[PDB]
Amino acid sequence: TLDVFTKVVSQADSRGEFLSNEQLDALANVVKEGNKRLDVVNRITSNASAIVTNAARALFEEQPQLIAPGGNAYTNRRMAACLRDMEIILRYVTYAILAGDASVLDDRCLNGLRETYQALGTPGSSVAVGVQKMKDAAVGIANDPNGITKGDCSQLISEVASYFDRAAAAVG
Amino acid sequence: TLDVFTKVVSQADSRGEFLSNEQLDALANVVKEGNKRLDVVNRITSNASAIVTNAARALFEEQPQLIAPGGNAYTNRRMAACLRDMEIILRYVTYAILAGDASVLDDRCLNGLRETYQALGTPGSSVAVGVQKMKDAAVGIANDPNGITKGDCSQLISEVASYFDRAAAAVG
Amino acid sequence: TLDVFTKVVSQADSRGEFLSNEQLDALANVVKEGNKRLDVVNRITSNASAIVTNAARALFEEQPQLIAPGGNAYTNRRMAACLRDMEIILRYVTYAILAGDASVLDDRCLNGLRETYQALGTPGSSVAVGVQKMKDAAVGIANDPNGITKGDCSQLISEVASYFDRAAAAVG
Amino acid sequence: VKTPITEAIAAADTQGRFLGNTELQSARGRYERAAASLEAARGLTSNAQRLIDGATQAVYQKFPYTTQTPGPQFAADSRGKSKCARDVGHYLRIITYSLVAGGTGPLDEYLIAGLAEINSTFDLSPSWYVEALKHIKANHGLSGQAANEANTYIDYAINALS
Amino acid sequence: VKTPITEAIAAADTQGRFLGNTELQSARGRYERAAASLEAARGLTSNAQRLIDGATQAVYQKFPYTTQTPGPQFAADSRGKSKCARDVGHYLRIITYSLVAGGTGPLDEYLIAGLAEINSTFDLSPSWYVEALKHIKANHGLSGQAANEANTYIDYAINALS
Amino acid sequence: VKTPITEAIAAADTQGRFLGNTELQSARGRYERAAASLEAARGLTSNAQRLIDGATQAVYQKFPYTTQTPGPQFAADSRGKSKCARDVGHYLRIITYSLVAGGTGPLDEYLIAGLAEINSTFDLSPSWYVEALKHIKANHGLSGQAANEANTYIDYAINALS
Amino acid sequence: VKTPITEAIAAADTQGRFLGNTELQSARGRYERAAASLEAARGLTSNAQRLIDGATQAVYQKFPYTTQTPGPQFAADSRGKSKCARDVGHYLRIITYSLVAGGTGPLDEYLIAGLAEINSTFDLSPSWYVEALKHIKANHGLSGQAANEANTYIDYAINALS
Amino acid sequence: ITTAASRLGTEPFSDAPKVELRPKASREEVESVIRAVYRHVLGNDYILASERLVSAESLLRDGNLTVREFVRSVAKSELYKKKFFYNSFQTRLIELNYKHLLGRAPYDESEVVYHLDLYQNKGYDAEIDSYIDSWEYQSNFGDNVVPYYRGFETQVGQKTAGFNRIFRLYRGYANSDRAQVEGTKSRLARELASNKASTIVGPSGTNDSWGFRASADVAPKKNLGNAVGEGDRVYRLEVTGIRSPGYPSVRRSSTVFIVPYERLSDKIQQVHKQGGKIVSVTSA
Ligand SMILES: *[C@H](C)[C@H]1/C(=C/c2[nH]c(/C=C3N=C(/C=C4\NC(=O)C(CC)=C4C)C(C)=C\3CCC(=O)O)c(CCC(=O)O)c2C)NC(=O)[C@@H]1C
Ligand SMILES: *[C@H](C)[C@H]1/C(=C/c2[nH]c(/C=C3N=C(/C=C4\NC(=O)C(CC)=C4C)C(C)=C\3CCC(=O)O)c(CCC(=O)O)c2C)NC(=O)[C@@H]1C
Ligand SMILES: CCC1=C(C)/C(=C/C2=NC(=C\c3[nH]c(/C=C4\NC(=O)[C@H](C)[C@H]4CC)c(C)c3CCC(=O)O)/C(CCC(=O)O)=C2C)NC1=O
Ligand SMILES: CCC1=C(C)/C(=C/C2=NC(=C\c3[nH]c(/C=C4\NC(=O)[C@H](C)[C@H]4CC)c(C)c3CCC(=O)O)/C(CCC(=O)O)=C2C)NC1=O
Ligand SMILES: CCC1=C(C)/C(=C/C2=NC(=C\c3[nH]c(/C=C4\NC(=O)[C@H](C)[C@H]4CC)c(C)c3CCC(=O)O)/C(CCC(=O)O)=C2C)NC1=O
Ligand SMILES: CCC1=C(C)/C(=C/C2=NC(=C\c3[nH]c(/C=C4\NC(=O)[C@H](C)[C@H]4CC)c(C)c3CCC(=O)O)/C(CCC(=O)O)=C2C)NC1=O
Ligand SMILES: CCC1=C(C)/C(=C/C2=NC(=C\c3[nH]c(/C=C4\NC(=O)[C@H](C)[C@H]4CC)c(C)c3CCC(=O)O)/C(CCC(=O)O)=C2C)NC1=O
Ligand SMILES: CCC1=C(C)/C(=C/C2=NC(=C\c3[nH]c(/C=C4\NC(=O)[C@H](C)[C@H]4CC)c(C)c3CCC(=O)O)/C(CCC(=O)O)=C2C)NC1=O
Ligand SMILES: CCC1=C(C)/C(=C/C2=NC(=C\c3[nH]c(/C=C4\NC(=O)[C@H](C)[C@H]4CC)c(C)c3CCC(=O)O)/C(CCC(=O)O)=C2C)NC1=O
Ligand SMILES: CCC1=C(C)/C(=C/C2=NC(=C\c3[nH]c(/C=C4\NC(=O)[C@H](C)[C@H]4CC)c(C)c3CCC(=O)O)/C(CCC(=O)O)=C2C)NC1=O
Ligand SMILES: CCC1=C(C)/C(=C/C2=NC(=C\c3[nH]c(/C=C4\NC(=O)[C@H](C)[C@H]4CC)c(C)c3CCC(=O)O)/C(CCC(=O)O)=C2C)NC1=O
Ligand SMILES: CCC1=C(C)/C(=C/C2=NC(=C\c3[nH]c(/C=C4\NC(=O)[C@H](C)[C@H]4CC)c(C)c3CCC(=O)O)/C(CCC(=O)O)=C2C)NC1=O
Repeated sequence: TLDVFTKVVSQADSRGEFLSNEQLDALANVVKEGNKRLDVVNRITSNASAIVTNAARALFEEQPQLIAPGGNAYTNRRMAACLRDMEIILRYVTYAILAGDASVLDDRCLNGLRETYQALGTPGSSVAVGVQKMKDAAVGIANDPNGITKGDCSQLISEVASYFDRAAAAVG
Repeated sequence: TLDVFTKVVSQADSRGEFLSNEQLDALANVVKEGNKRLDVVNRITSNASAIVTNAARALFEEQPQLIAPGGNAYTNRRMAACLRDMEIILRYVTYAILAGDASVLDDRCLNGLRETYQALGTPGSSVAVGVQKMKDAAVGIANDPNGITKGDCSQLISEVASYFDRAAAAVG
Repeated sequence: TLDVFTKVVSQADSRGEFLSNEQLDALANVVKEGNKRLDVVNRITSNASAIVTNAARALFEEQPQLIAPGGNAYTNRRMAACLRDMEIILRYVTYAILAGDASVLDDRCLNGLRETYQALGTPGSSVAVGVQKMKDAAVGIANDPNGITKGDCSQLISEVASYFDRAAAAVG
Repeated sequence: VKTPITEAIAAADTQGRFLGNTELQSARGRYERAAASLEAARGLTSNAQRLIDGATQAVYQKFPYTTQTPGPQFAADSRGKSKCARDVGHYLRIITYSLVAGGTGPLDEYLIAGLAEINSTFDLSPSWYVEALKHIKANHGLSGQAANEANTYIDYAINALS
Repeated sequence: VKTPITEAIAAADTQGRFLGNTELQSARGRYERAAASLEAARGLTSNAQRLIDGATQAVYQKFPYTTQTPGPQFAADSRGKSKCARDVGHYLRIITYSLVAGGTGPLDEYLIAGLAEINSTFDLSPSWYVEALKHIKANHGLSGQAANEANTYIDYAINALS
Repeated sequence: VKTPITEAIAAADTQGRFLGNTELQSARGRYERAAASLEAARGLTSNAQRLIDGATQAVYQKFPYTTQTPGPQFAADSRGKSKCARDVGHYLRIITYSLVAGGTGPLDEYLIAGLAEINSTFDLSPSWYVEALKHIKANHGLSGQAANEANTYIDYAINALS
Repeated sequence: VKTPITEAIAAADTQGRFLGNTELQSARGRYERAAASLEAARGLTSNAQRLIDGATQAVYQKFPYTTQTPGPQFAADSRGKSKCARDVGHYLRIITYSLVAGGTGPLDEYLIAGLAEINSTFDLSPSWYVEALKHIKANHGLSGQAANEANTYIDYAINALS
Repeated sequence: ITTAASRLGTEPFSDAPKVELRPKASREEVESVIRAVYRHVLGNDYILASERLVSAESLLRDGNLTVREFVRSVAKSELYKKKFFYNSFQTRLIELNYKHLLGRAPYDESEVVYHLDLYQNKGYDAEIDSYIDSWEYQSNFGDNVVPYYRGFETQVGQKTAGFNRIFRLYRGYANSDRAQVEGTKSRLARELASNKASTIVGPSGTNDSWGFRASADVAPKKNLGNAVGEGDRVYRLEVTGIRSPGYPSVRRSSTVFIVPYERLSDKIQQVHKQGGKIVSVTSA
C-alpha cells in the first residue's frame, strides 16, 4: 500500500539522499489538487451500485451467451458472484484514485486475476469489456458539473482512465 | 535429532543385527572424551554474545556496502535480523557439538538457508564470510588453556571446524 | 514446579538475605540421599501398570456396586477413564518424589479433583479408597531388597507415604 | 528418537536459547551412566543365542495350547516357530539399542508405537511376550549396577504391552 | 508504512467496504497539514550541514568521555567520528521523510523498529542520541505553526529511544 | 523456574508419560554437580562483603564520570552510592541462588527477564554492570573445577546484558 | 459506532501505541468538516415536516398500486399510511445523526445492518425507499459546499438498499 | 514420517510436544506458549520488541483469556496484516489462514468460495472469526492448546491432495513463507480449481534440487501415446534447473519430459550432461 508521497519517499530512500526541492514543489501541487481528488472519489462511491447494474446490462446484452445456458455466468450463483465482483474492481480502483498510486491496485486486484481464470474457465476477454464499460461511465459521472464549482481536472481524470486501462489490459 | 549413539543404533537397525564389539569399543571412547565435549560446549555459550558482536564488526568493515544505504542490512530492523540470526548459526552449531552429530544442524539451520535467500535478496557471500569469521574465533576461544587442566583435543576441535565449514559451504 | 532446592531459594528470596550455612549443610545431605531417591522412583514406574490393575481389582471387589449397572464406573468407557485417572495420580506422585516437593502434586493433580466431582457425580470417597490401596503397595514395592545393596530409607519412604496421604485427604 | 542428550537439545530449541548449565548437566548424567550400561549391553550380545532359545521354549511351556491350536497366529506349523524366534530375536535388538542409546528412544520409535495397534488385528496376545521377557528378566545373568540398568528397559517394555 | 491516507485505506479494507465519508475526511486532514509541514521540511533540508555539525559537537561536550575512552563503540578514533556524522546524518533524513509523508510511517519502518534491539548488542547508549536530538529541537530555527509540526517527530523519536 | 530436575519433569509432563530412564539420568547429572557447586556457593557467601566493595570501587575507577555527573541515574550523591551497593549486592544473591539451584532458573526468573527492558527507561548503561561482574570474575578467589562451574553463571549474566 | 475520531482511536489501539501524528491529523479533518456539516444538519431539522410529507406523497405517485393493493405490507389502510410517515420519519433522523457524527456510524449501526435482511421477510421492496430518498435528494433545499456533505449520506443509504 | 522426515525437513514437527496451558499460572510455561503461538502463526518470522504485543500478553496471564481468544487477537492485529495481508492476494490469504489458524492446506476449492462471500458481507475481521469458530479447530485444538501443523498425519477425513498442498505451503522449518520466490501470489490458486495435486518438492541440501514449481502450460501427467518404445511402461521425468547451451538450445528450463521405457536409461544420461537435476519420474 503506497501513496504518491511514499512513492517519493521509497524512491528517495534508495538513493539515500535528502528530499530535493522540486520534489517538494511537486508534492505541494498535490496538496493544491488534493481537494479535487476528494471531489472525484466521493462521486464514484455515491454512484457505485448504479454503475454496477448499468454496466452489467450492457455486458449481458452484447454477449448474450453468458446468461444463456451453458454459459459461464448462467446460474444465479455464478451470476451473483460475477455481479458482486464488479464492485471489487471499483473497490480497488477508487482506492487507487484516493491513493494517487497504482500499488494498491496491483497487488490485490491485478496480481492474480489473469492467473485465476485458467483454472476457473471464465473468459478473460469478457471481463475486460465489463471493466471497459465501467470506464466510460465512471469518467462521465465525474465529468459533468451539477451543483459543484467549475474547475479543470482533465490532468486528474486521465489518471482514472489510466487506472481502468491498467485494470483492463492486465487480464485480457 | 540424532546422537553419535543413535547414529550407530539406526545404522545397526537397518542391517538388523546385534551391536558388534568394536562399535561398543568405539562408543566407550566417546564416554572417555565425553568430559572434553562439555569443556568445549560450555566455553562457546559463555562467549556467545561476545563473538556475535566481534564477528559482526569484522564483517561490516570488510563489506562496507551492507550498512551503507541501499544495502541489504542497512536499516535498523534488518540489521537486527542479521544480528539476531548470527546466534542461530551458533545455536545450532553448539547443539551439534554436544550431540556429536550433524543431523540436528542439517534439518533446522541448513535445510533452507540456501533456499530462503533468493526470495529475500540477501547475498550469499555475506553469510559465508560471517560464519567463517565465527569459526576462526570459536576455535581460538576453545583452544587456549587458562585455568583448565591441559589435555589434547585436536581430534575433537576439528569436528567443530568441520561443523562451521558444513554450515558455510551449504549456503554460499 | 518447585524443587527442594528452589523451595529454599524462593524462601531465601523473600527474606532477601544470602543462603545460610546450615541450609547448605541440609542440601548437602540431599545430595547424599540423591541416589536413594533414584532407587525409589525407578522402582515405581517399572511396576506402574502392574500396580494400576492390582489396585483396581481390590477396589472393584470391595465396592461391587461400581461395575454393577447404574454405577458410576459401569460402562466400558467410564471404566476406561477411571483406570487412566489412577495412573495420573501415580504420574504426579512420582513427579513429586523425584522433585522431593509437593508443589507439582498440588497445582495439577490436587487443585481441582475435589472440585470436579460435584459436577461429575463420581464418588469422592470411592476414589480416595482406590488411591489408598496404591499406597500400601507402592511402599511395599520399594521396601523389599532383591538384588540391590541394603540401605536405610525409612526417612525417605515416609515422604512417599505422605504424598499419597496428601493426595487422598484432599479429595475425600 | 529420544536421548537425554537430545532431550536437552530439543528443550533448549523451543525456548530459542543457548545451551546453558541446565541442559549441560543432563549430558554428563548420560555419560557416566553409559559405563554401567555398555557392559550391560555386552552381557546381552554375548548371550544372544541363549536367551532367544530360552524365552521361546519358556513361552511354549507356559502356554501349551499355542503349539497345538491350528492357525497362522499360533506356532503349530514350522513357519510359526520360525516366526517365533524372529519376534523375540527382534525384541533383544531394541533392548540392546535402548541400553546403548541410554534412553527409551528406540523402544518408542521401533517397538511400542502401534504395538497395541497391531495386536488387536493379528490376535497376538501381548501376554505371550510378557512371559517371554520375564524369562529374559530372570535369566539374563547380568549382575551389579549394570544389571539394574538392563532391568528397567525390560520392565518398560512390559508396561507398554499392558 | 503508515500514512493517514493509507490508514484510511487499510481500515476500510478489513471491513471490505467502499471509501465512505469516514475514511474520506482523514484525507483532507493530511492534505492541509502538508502546507504547514512541507516548508517545515524545507527548513531542515536547507540547514542540513548546520545541524549534523551542531548535534555531533553537542554530544561530545555533553559526554566528554566518549572522545577519550578506547573502544570501537566510542568516538576516540577518526572512523568513530566518521560514523558519528553518519548516524545523526541518518536521523535527519527520516525526520524529513516522516514530515513529508505526514505520518510516523518512515520513523516506524526505518528507524525505531529494532532500535532498542541493536543498542543492547553494540552497547550504544540511547541517551547519546537523546541529547543529539535535543540540540536539533532547540537549534532547528523553524518558527510558527510549521515548527510545531517539525517538533513532534523529534519528540516521537525521543520516546522511542526511551 | 528452571532446574534440570524440573526440566526432566516438565518434559515428561507434555508427553503425558511416566519418568523413564531418559528423565531419570538428568537427575544424577544435577546431583553430583552440586558437590562441585555447593562449595562454589560457599566461596561467594563467605566473601560477600569483599566483592560488593570490590566491584563498586572497580566501576568508579573504570567510569570516572559516574561519580561526578549530576543526575539520579548516576552516583554523584550519597543515595546513588547507597543504591550502588544495593544493585551489585542484589547480583551476588542470584548467582549464589543459581549456583545452588544448579540451573539458570533464578537468573531467568529474577534478574534477566525485563532487564533490557528497564535499562532503556532509567538510562542505566548495561556496560556498568559488565565491568562490575568482570571484577567478580577475576577476584572471587575460588579454585579448582568447582570454581570453573560458577564462572559460567557470571558469563551467562554478561551475555544477557549484551 | 464509526467516527473518524474513533477510527483514529481503534486503529491505534490494535497496534498498542500512543496517538501519534498519524491519528491526530484524522481529528482536524473531522473538526473543520463539521462547520460545513452542522448547518447541513440545520437545513434538515428546520425542514422536517416538509420532507416526510414530500417523500411520502412522492412514493404514492411513483407507485400508484401501493395505495390500492390489499395487504398489511402496503398502504391501503390508514395504519399503513401511519406506518408510512413513521418509516421515512425514521430515515431523516439517522441522516441528521450521521451528518452530526460526521461518519457513517449511525447509518451502519441503526439503519443498514440487517436492512436487506428484514425486507426479504416483510416483502417491503427497497425501491420504495429509493424513490423516497431521491425526492429528499432533490428537494432538501440546501445549497453550497455544506449541501454536498448532506448529499453523500443520502447516496450512501441508496447503495446500501441496492 | 521418519527417514522421509529427515529429507522433507519435517522431523521437528513429527515429534513436537503440545504446549497446552495448564490452568495454574507460571511465567515460564506462559513464556514458552507465547513463542509457540508466534512461531506457527507468523511462520517463523521474528518478532522484535516493538512487535511484541506486550498488551496482548497481560490479558493472557489472567485466567479468563484462552490461547484461542489470543490467536484471534494476534491475527486481527495490524502487525500480522502488515506482513501477510497487505502484501498479498485475497485468495492467497484464504489459503494462508488455513495454514496458520487451522494447520492444514485447503482441501477443496469450494471451501474457498464460502470465505469470499463471507469476507465481502462481513469483513476480514469476521473472516478470521470463522476460521477459529470451526468444528475442525475445536476438535483437534482446545482452548488452551496452540495450533500446530496437522498436515502430516492422517487427521481422518483429509484428502491426500491436501497432503501435498501442505508441502507447497512452507519450504522447511527454516522458511518465512514471505521468503518463497513466489511470495505475493497464491501458489495453490491454480491447483485448487484445476483439482490436480502437483509434485512434492522437498527443501534444500537434503534434496539436491529445490527449484521446481509447476509451470503454466506443462506436460500432462498421464499420457496416451505409446511413445516409440516397443513396450508400454511410459515414465514422466521432470528436470529442475537446466543451464546447458544457451539462447536457442534452452528456451525454457525446468521442462517436463515424457520418455518411454527402453530409452529411459540413455535419457537420464542426457539430462545430467545438460547439468539438470531431476525432481521426479512417475509411471503413468
Ligand atoms: C465477471 C465479469 C465474470 C465472471 C466472474 C466470476 N468469477 C467467478 C469465480 C472467482 N472469482 C474470483 C475473483 C477474485 N478473487 C479475489 O480474491 C479478488 C480480489 C479481491 C477477485 C477479483 C475467484 C478467486 C473465483 C474462484 C471462486 C470464488 O468465488 O471464491 C465466478 C464463479 C465461477 C465458478 O463458480 O466456477 C464468476 C461467475 N465470470 C463470468 O462469467 C464473467 C465473465
Ligand atoms: C536480468 C535483469 C536478470 C538476470 C537474468 C538472467 N537470466 C539468465 C538465464 C536465462 N534467462 C532465460 C530467459 C528466457 N528464455 C526464454 O525462452 C524466455 C522467454 C522469451 C526467457 C525470458 C533463460 C531461458 C535462461 C537460461 C540460461 C541462458 O542464458 O541460456 C541468467 C543466467 C543464469 C545462469 O545460471 O547462468 C541470468 C543472470 N539475472 C540477474 O541477476 C538480473 C536481475
Ligand atoms: C437457471 C436459473 C436462473 C434463473 C431463473 C435466472 C433469472 C434472472 N433473471 C434476471 C433478470 C430478469 N428477470 C426478468 C423476469 C421477470 N421480470 C418481470 O418483469 C416478470 C415479472 C418476470 C418474469 C415472469 C426480467 C424482465 C429481467 C431483466 C430485468 C433487468 O434487466 O433489470 C437476472 C439478472 C440479469 C440476467 O442475467 O438476465 C437473473 C440472474 N438466472 C438463473 O441463473
Ligand atoms: C472529503 C470531503 C470534501 C470534499 C468532497 C471536498 C470537495 C471540494 N471540492 C472543491 C473544489 C472543486 N472541486 C472541483 C471538481 C470538479 N469540477 C468539475 O467541473 C469536474 C468535473 C470535477 C472534477 C472531476 C472543482 C473544479 C473545484 C474548484 C475549486 C478547487 O480547485 O478546489 C472544494 C474547495 C472548497 C469548497 O468547495 O468549499 C471542496 C470543499 N472538500 C472536502 O473537504
Ligand atoms: C583447551 C583444550 C582442552 C580442553 C577442552 C580440556 C578439557 C578438559 N576438561 C577436563 C576435565 C573436566 N571437565 C569437566 C566439565 C564438565 N563436566 C560436567 O558435568 C559439566 C556439565 C561440565 C562443565 C560445565 C569436568 C567435570 C571435568 C573433570 C576433571 C576436571 O576437574 O578437570 C580435563 C581434565 C584432563 C583430561 O580430561 O584429560 C580436560 C583435558 N583440556 C584441554 O587441554
Ligand atoms: C455393558 C457392556 C460391558 C461388558 C461386556 C464389560 C466387561 C468387562 N469384563 C471385565 C472382566 C472379566 N470378564 C470376564 C469374562 C471372561 N473372561 C473369561 O475368562 C471368559 C473367557 C470370558 C467370559 C466368556 C472375567 C472372568 C472377568 C474378571 C477378570 C478379572 O477380574 O481380571 C471387565 C473389567 C473388570 C470388571 O468391572 O468386572 C469389564 C469392564 N464391561 C462393560 O461395561
Ligand atoms: C492429571 C490430573 C488430571 C485428572 C486426574 C483428570 C481427570 C478427569 N476425569 C474425568 C472423568 C471421569 N473420571 C472418572 C473416574 C472414576 N470413576 C469412578 O467411579 C472411580 C472412583 C474413578 C476411577 C478410579 C469417571 C467415571 C469419569 C467420567 C464421568 C462421566 O463423564 O460421566 C474428566 C472428564 C473429561 C475427560 O476425561 O477427558 C477429566 C478431565 N484430569 C486431569 O487433568
Ligand atoms: C529396599 C530399600 C533400599 C533401597 C531403596 C536401596 C537403594 C539403594 N540404591 C543404591 C545405589 C544405587 N542406586 C542407583 C540407581 C540409579 N542411578 C541412576 O542414575 C539411575 C537412573 C538409577 C537406576 C534406574 C545407583 C546408580 C546406585 C549406585 C550404587 C550402587 O551401585 O548400588 C544403594 C547403595 C547403598 C546406599 O545407597 O547406601 C542403596 C541403599 N537400598 C535399600 O536397602
Ligand atoms: C522390529 C520389532 C518388531 C517385532 C518383534 C514385530 C512382530 C510381528 N509379529 C507378527 C506376527 C507373528 N508373530 C509370530 C510370533 C509368535 N507367534 C507364535 O506363535 C509364537 C508364540 C511367537 C514367537 C515366539 C508369528 C508366528 C506370526 C505370524 C502370525 C500370523 O501371520 O497371523 C506381526 C504381524 C505380521 C507380520 O508382519 O509378520 C508383527 C508386526 N514387528 C516388529 O516391527
Ligand atoms: C538509518 C537509521 C540507522 C542508524 C542511525 C543506525 C546506527 C548504527 N550505528 C552503529 C554504530 C556506531 N554508531 C556510532 C555513533 C556514535 N557513537 C559514539 O561514540 C557517538 C556518541 C555516537 C554518534 C553521535 C559509532 C562511533 C559506531 C561504531 C561503533 C562500533 O563499531 O562498535 C550501528 C552498528 C554498526 C554499523 O553498521 O555501523 C548501527 C546499526 N543504523 C541505522 O540503520
Ligand atoms: C430507524 C430506521 C428504521 C426503518 C426505516 C424501519 C422500517 C420498518 N418498517 C416496517 C414495516 C412497514 N413499513 C411500511 C412502509 C411502507 N410500506 C408501504 O406500503 C410503503 C410502500 C412503504 C412506505 C413508503 C409499512 C406500511 C409497514 C407495516 C407493514 C406490516 O405491518 O406488515 C418494519 C417491520 C415492522 C415494524 O416495526 O413496524 C420495520 C422494521 N425500521 C427501522 O428501524
Ligand atoms: C535457526 C533456523 C533459522 C534460520 C537460519 C532463520 C533465518 C532467517 N533469516 C531471515 C531473515 C533475514 N536474514 C538476514 C541475514 C543477513 N542479511 C544480510 O545481508 C547479511 C549478510 C546476513 C546476516 C550476516 C536478514 C538481513 C534477514 C531479514 C531480511 C529482511 O527483513 O528483508 C528469515 C526470514 C524471517 C525474518 O527475517 O523474520 C529467516 C527464517 N530462521 C530460523 O528459524
